[PDB]
Amino acid sequence: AKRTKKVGIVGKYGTRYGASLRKMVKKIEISQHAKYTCSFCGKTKMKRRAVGIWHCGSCMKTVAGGAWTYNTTSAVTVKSAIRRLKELKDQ
Amino acid sequence: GRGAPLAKVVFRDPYRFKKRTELFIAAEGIHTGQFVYCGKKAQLNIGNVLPVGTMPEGTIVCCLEEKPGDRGKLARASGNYATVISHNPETKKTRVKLPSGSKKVISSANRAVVGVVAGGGRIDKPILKAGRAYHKYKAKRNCWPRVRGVAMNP
Amino acid sequence: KGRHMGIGKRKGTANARMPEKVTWMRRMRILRRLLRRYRESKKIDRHMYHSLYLKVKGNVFKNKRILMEHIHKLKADKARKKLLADQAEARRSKTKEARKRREERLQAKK
Amino acid sequence: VQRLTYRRRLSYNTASNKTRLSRTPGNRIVYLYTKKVGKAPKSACGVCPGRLRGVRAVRPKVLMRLSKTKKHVSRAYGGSMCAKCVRDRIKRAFLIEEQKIVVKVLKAQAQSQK
Amino acid sequence: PRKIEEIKDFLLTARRKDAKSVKIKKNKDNVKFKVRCSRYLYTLVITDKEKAEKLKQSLPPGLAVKELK
RNA sequence: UGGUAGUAGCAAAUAUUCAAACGAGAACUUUGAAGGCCGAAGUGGAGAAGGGUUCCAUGUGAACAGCAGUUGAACAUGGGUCAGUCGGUCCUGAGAGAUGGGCGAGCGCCGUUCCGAAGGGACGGGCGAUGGCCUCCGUUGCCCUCAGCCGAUCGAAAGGGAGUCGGGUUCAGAUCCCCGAAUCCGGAGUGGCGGAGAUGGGCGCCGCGAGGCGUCCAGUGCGGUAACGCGACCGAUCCCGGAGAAGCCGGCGGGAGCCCCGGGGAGAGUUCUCUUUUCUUUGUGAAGGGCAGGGCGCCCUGGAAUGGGUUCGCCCCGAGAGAGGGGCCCGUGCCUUGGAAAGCGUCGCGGUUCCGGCGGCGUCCGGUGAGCUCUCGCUGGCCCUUGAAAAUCCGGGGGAGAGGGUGUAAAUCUCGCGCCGGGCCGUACCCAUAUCCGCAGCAGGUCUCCAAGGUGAACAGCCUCUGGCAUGUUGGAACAAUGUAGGUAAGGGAAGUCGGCAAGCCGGAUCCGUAACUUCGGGAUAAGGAUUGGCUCUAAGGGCUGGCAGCCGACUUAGAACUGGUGCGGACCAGGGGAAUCCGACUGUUUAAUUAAAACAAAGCAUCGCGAAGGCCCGCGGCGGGUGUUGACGCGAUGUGAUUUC
RNA sequence: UGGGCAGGGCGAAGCCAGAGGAAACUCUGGUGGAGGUCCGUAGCGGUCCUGACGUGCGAAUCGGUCGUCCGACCUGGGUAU
Ligand SMILES: [Mg+2]
Ligand SMILES: [Mg+2]
Ligand SMILES: [Mg+2]
Ligand SMILES: [Mg+2]
Ligand SMILES: [Mg+2]
Ligand SMILES: [Mg+2]
Ligand SMILES: [Mg+2]
Ligand SMILES: [Mg+2]
Ligand SMILES: [Mg+2]
Ligand SMILES: [Mg+2]
Ligand SMILES: [Mg+2]
Ligand SMILES: [Mg+2]
Ligand SMILES: [Mg+2]
Ligand SMILES: [Mg+2]
Ligand SMILES: [Mg+2]
Ligand SMILES: [Mg+2]
Ligand SMILES: [Mg+2]
Ligand SMILES: [Mg+2]
Ligand SMILES: [Mg+2]
Ligand SMILES: [Mg+2]
Ligand SMILES: [Mg+2]
Ligand SMILES: [Mg+2]
Ligand SMILES: [Mg+2]
Ligand SMILES: [Mg+2]
Ligand SMILES: [Mg+2]
Ligand SMILES: [Mg+2]
Ligand SMILES: [Mg+2]
Ligand SMILES: [Mg+2]
Ligand SMILES: [Mg+2]
Ligand SMILES: [Mg+2]
Ligand SMILES: [Mg+2]
Ligand SMILES: [Mg+2]
Ligand SMILES: [Mg+2]
Ligand SMILES: [Mg+2]
Ligand SMILES: [Mg+2]
Ligand SMILES: [Mg+2]
Ligand SMILES: [Mg+2]
Ligand SMILES: [Mg+2]
Ligand SMILES: [Mg+2]
Ligand SMILES: [Zn+2]
Ligand SMILES: [Zn+2]
Repeated sequence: AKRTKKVGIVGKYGTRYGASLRKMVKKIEISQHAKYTCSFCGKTKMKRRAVGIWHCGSCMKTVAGGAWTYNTTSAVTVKSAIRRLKELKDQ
Repeated sequence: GRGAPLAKVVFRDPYRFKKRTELFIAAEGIHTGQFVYCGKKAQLNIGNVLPVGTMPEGTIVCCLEEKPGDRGKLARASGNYATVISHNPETKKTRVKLPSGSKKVISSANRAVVGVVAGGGRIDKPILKAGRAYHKYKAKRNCWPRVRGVAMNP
Repeated sequence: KGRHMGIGKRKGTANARMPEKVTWMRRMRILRRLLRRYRESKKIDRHMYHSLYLKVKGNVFKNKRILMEHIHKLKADKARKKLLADQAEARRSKTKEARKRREERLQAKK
Repeated sequence: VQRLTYRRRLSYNTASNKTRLSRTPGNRIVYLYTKKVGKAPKSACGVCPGRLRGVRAVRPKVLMRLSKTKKHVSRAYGGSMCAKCVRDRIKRAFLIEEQKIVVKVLKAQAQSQK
Repeated sequence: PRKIEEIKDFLLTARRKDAKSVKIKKNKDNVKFKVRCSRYLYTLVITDKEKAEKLKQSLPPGLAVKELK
């Protein structure tokens, strides 16, 4: 029984804050609350302990990441760029 | 009261039998149990902090040190980073493009943590109500309920 | 005995008088304990127990007697289906062993 | 129904001022103040959230009166580190040294070829 | 307090210097011997009546014996 | 000092009546009876702040308690507060504040680690002196050697903080006094004792053997595959770790206390009729030992799809799931020591009195509950909020060192006992419609703990139990107007009035139904309907034992019949509704004492400054200070104000 | 640095079962209790009667009716300006 049709987790805010604000917060709330797959254990048990801090339920390993996502586009792009820079510099 | 996470890294003191503990600005991609190398000879990867004079141009660093021995004062906010554009072996100075858009010349002996500061994208999520704002600013300082000047008396 | 409990002498909602969550958890406990009693007595196998456990969680059977009657009819139809399969498999084995014996008899001749 | 009062001048339901009900031999319900529940010591591994076993979980200052055998366990790093991390450290300490020996042997072969 | 289950250990406890007094309490279906020491009031619980009076006769003479009731 | 004037008034919170006693005198004191209230968020019982003798007994009724008083919180006489365990004392939080330093004409100010020679300590070794059986050790005096710390010091009677409970006793004090059981800390030449470190193996011999002599060797424990256990089981400077030490909220389960039901007893109420009836009571401390009961992100065997285990929800599983076997923590629950001696309820004797007086008995068996409170445990949700330090204690890595050469063994013991001590300050009472602050016995204000039965969703309102009180600074006699506080009113239904001000209407629950619009979440209890009592039935919703049988236990929902003067959420509790305009998104805050709003604020939006020798700002002064434990996703300075369009 | 906040209404994510479909996925019945959510006590505040009083209980109180009542919530003590 699909309870709503457009609003999802953001429905807890009721008829407040405006539609555009609610739809903009909804995607980030989904991202920050959905559990992700840990790259160290494989279990989908990554939860946002605090702002920018992600924790593994089973691995019990803490990973610094984005405020609302496990890893941002800037972070992964920088990581790839630094890896290539190290390869180019050290041959 | 800080938008960026901290990482407690423990080193072994080379001059006496003890384990020093320090707090660095966390760069996303780092995790507990990871070996972080600090020094001139440390290789270029996310997490390590090495002087600017060694890293090549175009690199991305955080917790930039304004002066040699300053312990890091530049580019240490969530999601912010500094790009190294060019070097100058004579006078040992390197130009760095700060996140505000200005480029500053910096001595090539101070260190910088490689990578971007974790916790980025915080501004993307809109604060939704006075409750979020009140809790955001109560931790930092009493500056939130700003009354506009025109509403005041002369 | 049922007196002094009509619609007139009720000021709270039916949820307040008897919470839905408590009624649901009473039913869940009763059905699940009945299911594991059947499982430990071997009246049902592990796979049927799991499927019934999920279907109970899905709010299919409202009463214990309805649940056990559903179990009884499932066991009856499954047992007959097993009987038909066993007869067919036995007949197939008879045919296969018959041709194998004929083949080995011909080989013994040759 | 017997209603009872505090037996101390502290009249606030703070953490330290927590009581329980006990019936006296005089057929009377009297408040009895109970110490805060102790916790078992945590391992030094830093990864395992389960508290150590075999150690009395009492208030920290109570450990003075306890005997030695009731505070630790008969193991290396016993009473301050779980056996899981202990055996992992033992295996890691052995393996790292073995690889260091292998590396030194490879360096010796490299110098011999050099 | 402590409950002594044997008899010879109770005799040693009674003969100990710390024993200031011993009292005998005989109730229905049980006889108790309470010996007061500096820290503990040890109690011996028995049901054999003739063995109990044998015990009270074998008590050391230097201990203050006090029958109850 | 007069008129006012013997006037205004002595009207907030339902209420008193009768008989007796003391007394000279009684609507007001006391007793007894009756009728009432507060109704367990109290008019009850106890605290913190505050007050300081208001607490207790006797006497007086001069003055006060707005009447009076035989009464007092009034007056005069004398008492009353007993602690190693209850707190302060100890630690530190936000902060405050000296020394160094700097400034200042100057009293002094800034500053709290900064422009400091900031250690009065020590394992151990050496020199020298003293005492005791000068053995060995202790106190030292000197030297070598080792040593980080974060700043002297203050800062909580709600933060951390080891350790006392039960009964009894007074006119007034009881975790303090008496009795009985304990516990923590400190101390110790000869350790006061026991136990551990412990006493074994090899060889040569004697003896029939058991067993006994002489040589070497080992001996800072032992057990189980394991979680780990056993009664101890050496150990420094150093290092690491833990506990102390953590937010709010939801659900669930376990355990206590209270409540409920069926009984046995004991004592009281009714008995014109009935009621194997109704009301009270029916227990065991702290600290140990044992066993239930919960929790484990603890381990061993073995390895799974045809996927499995499982909660109310979840969740978990080749990084090892189900099935067995174990291990650990809490064990506030039950039994036992304590402990029936004591306590309690009854019946009977005594002291004719002064009595922890003496006596008999009983202090019993059971069952359930989305019941309420407390506590424990598990899990989950929320944060652009992440939810405290220190004192103190413990464990672990290390072997610097010590102990004896085979015994009268030793060094060393966090094991069972033994011996002594624990200093100083507060401890009464009030705690609030009369012990506090408001000029007062002032309807104002003042921080918390304990919370029964019925109705009922309910800690709502009403009635009652335990407990307390006399109607709130007076009584009597009438019931005029005008008032204050409640109502009722034929017919019309806002025609009154600036204005439906006020009053009035609906109102709970169950079964139906619910529009314009919209940001799709709402509007919504929209609007509009019907039923509701009492009694008697029926159907359905489970456990325990041995698709079946028996025995139990609870609350509900639906349906039906009968019936009452159509009364039935019968008291209390308890939303009027709709159609549009303007302003403000909303939640929130605002002129204490005339304006609660359209005002302010807020998330959103848009600008400006600043890369630290910097922007904003403070400061008389200083290498001053706040932002800053900060670095452009930051800080500071502005405007506008949800969303959509511009 | 501590303490405190009855009982109900609406029903967000997440999850289960069934039905439909080629898939994407779509529907129905459940569990779940999130919300600077609603009615409403305690508490906090004071809209209206411009009621009562207005030489008062009171140099700002009293009655009914009232707003909010899980958070920008209320409150004690310590401390700073
Ligand atoms: Mg402010
Ligand atoms: Mg103005
Ligand atoms: Mg529901
Ligand atoms: Mg305290
Ligand atoms: Mg142990
Ligand atoms: Mg008059
Ligand atoms: Mg009056
Ligand atoms: Mg009192
Ligand atoms: Mg008095
Ligand atoms: Mg008078
Ligand atoms: Mg004492
Ligand atoms: Mg100063
Ligand atoms: Mg102090
Ligand atoms: Mg304290
Ligand atoms: Mg008890
Ligand atoms: Mg298993
Ligand atoms: Mg008795
Ligand atoms: Mg060692
Ligand atoms: Mg007192
Ligand atoms: Mg009181
Ligand atoms: Mg006063
Ligand atoms: Mg009256
Ligand atoms: Mg009167
Ligand atoms: Mg009065
Ligand atoms: Mg009329
Ligand atoms: Mg009429
Ligand atoms: Mg008109
Ligand atoms: Mg009105
Ligand atoms: Mg409407
Ligand atoms: Mg218009
Ligand atoms: Mg508004
Ligand atoms: Mg204000
Ligand atoms: Mg005003
Ligand atoms: Mg007003
Ligand atoms: Mg502007
Ligand atoms: Mg609300
Ligand atoms: Mg008025
Ligand atoms: Mg007047
Ligand atoms: Mg509301
Ligand atoms: Zn993982
Ligand atoms: Zn571990």
